[PDB]
Amino acid sequence: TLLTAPDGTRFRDLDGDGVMAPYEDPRLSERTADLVGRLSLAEKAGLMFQTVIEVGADGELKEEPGAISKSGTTEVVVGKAMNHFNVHEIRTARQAARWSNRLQELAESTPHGIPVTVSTDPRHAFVEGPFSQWPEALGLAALDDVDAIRAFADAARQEYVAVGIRAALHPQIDLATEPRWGRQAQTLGHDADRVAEFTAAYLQGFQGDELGSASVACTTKHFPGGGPQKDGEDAHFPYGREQVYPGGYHLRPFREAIERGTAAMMPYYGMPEGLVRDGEAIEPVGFGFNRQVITGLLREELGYDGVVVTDWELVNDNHVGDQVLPARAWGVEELTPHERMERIIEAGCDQFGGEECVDVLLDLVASGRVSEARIDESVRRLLLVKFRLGLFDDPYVDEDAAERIVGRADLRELGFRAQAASVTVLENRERDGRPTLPLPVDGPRLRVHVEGMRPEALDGWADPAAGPDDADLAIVRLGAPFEPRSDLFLEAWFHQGSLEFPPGLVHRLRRIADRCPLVVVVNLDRPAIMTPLVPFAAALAVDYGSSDAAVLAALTGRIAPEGRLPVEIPRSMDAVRASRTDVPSDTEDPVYPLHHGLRIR
Repeated sequence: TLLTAPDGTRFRDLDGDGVMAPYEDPRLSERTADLVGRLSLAEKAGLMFQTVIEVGADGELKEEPGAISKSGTTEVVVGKAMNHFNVHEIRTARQAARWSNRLQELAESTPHGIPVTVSTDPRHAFVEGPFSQWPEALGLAALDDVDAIRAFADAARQEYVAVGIRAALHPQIDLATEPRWGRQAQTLGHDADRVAEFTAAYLQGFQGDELGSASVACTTKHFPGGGPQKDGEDAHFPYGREQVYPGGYHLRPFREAIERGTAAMMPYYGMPEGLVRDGEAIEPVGFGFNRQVITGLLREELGYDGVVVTDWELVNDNHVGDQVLPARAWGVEELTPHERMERIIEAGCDQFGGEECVDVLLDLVASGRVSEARIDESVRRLLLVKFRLGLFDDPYVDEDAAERIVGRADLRELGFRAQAASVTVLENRERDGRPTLPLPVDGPRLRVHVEGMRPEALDGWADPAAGPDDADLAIVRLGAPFEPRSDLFLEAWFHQGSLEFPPGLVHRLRRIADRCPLVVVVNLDRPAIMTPLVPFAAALAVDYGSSDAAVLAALTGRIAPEGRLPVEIPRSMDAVRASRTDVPSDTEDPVYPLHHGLRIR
């Protein structure tokens, strides 16, 4: 629909007039102002919803309910005037870019062809496609290198933009002050100052200093800080709704994100319990419904005028599977969807995440509950980002370029080096004068008993042992322990509760160590109580979501492990329960303190 105007301009014709209205004019900055004037009420409402969308298996628009999404794409894009979606499973780069182009063409069919903003959750961590593979964010914190964060952000920005992903549901700049929290791995530790520095590098790396045609707009989360979860239980669950502040910091990275112009901001599900800020009691309700936090603090006190999108599904219950996913309507559970949605608008948010109930919003306007003037305030913010990203002018991508950019060998090597070098060594006992690590790359052909790691990963370097008895050493990878739960939906997908290893698992490792030197590598999605392992492991290390090969690269010193603990490892669960969930690494006598890491040679 690229046309040549009577005055000479080349412009995208989005309403089809054959003429170039101002909002369709690329010369202009003010084209939001012009487009707000032309949009129907249903178009304004469509803008204030963002939900999951699925890529068709062969690059086609999914027109049927999927694993997660429930409406057809034409339904949401055309029938509901929606144009913000969080994309899920991507198989190939070509697939994603072709589907993106198809999606953007469909979006032209709307009365004013508002382009689609496709966002995504973090999708580069090896422990969860075609993207470069990295450790989890906590691994970058273990490297404690501002340049590695610049490098990640630019790498991921190149890969996102190649397939038409122009929004990030991140950085996640919550602080991991509560060790039982099952979302620590996606943080950058708990040092508010350090995290704030990473935040500037992250937003600059993804957004630039000004949003443009190669930018990714960031949705910084989870405002005002999701880390201090009461008893470590997470606000995804109706038993984990509360955040508590017994130590009276978490806001500080978000002030940086505001100073840096993060294009959007996501309040957490969390409900603050017993919080007083400057002598003023804070309403005990989910931050998305909390006018004090969104309007008083974020809008007025901090001066933030970017987009505010709720966390996912605050308004309606669901029924995926055959039991009930509850709306995360924490502290307002007794409100109906209409009343929830109204309360979110009143709190000062602009967009409902994980919802597509545009008719509910049109209801409120027709009921007189919400003014079109109020809607215009949010429509203005949402439209701005689309215009500043360049999406009104060129939302299309190159399929062939996409196949070459995404997972490019140099980005894969960056990410693989991050995986290996973020490995953090905790104990490294000395065999006969030689430390256990690095393991011999030369030396003898070793027989290695492996558990938790693929034996195929030894290929070329060592022979798999049938067991500890015929092994020169054992390499055991373990996840951090947790309380296995499955009473509610998603519980099986979270790692919550106690950080202690089962005693029979500890004994089995001890039986291994009685026969051969034992190297334990723990995937530190949470700070496992390492203490019972310390008396018999020949070496103790942690990774933050590293492949078997990257772990082996670190353990042999091929890529030296440079990680230092970005959170402490508590000595016992007793020490955890005695600590304050909002205070960083404040357990007493941690078995490995904050910043601990050993160099190997």
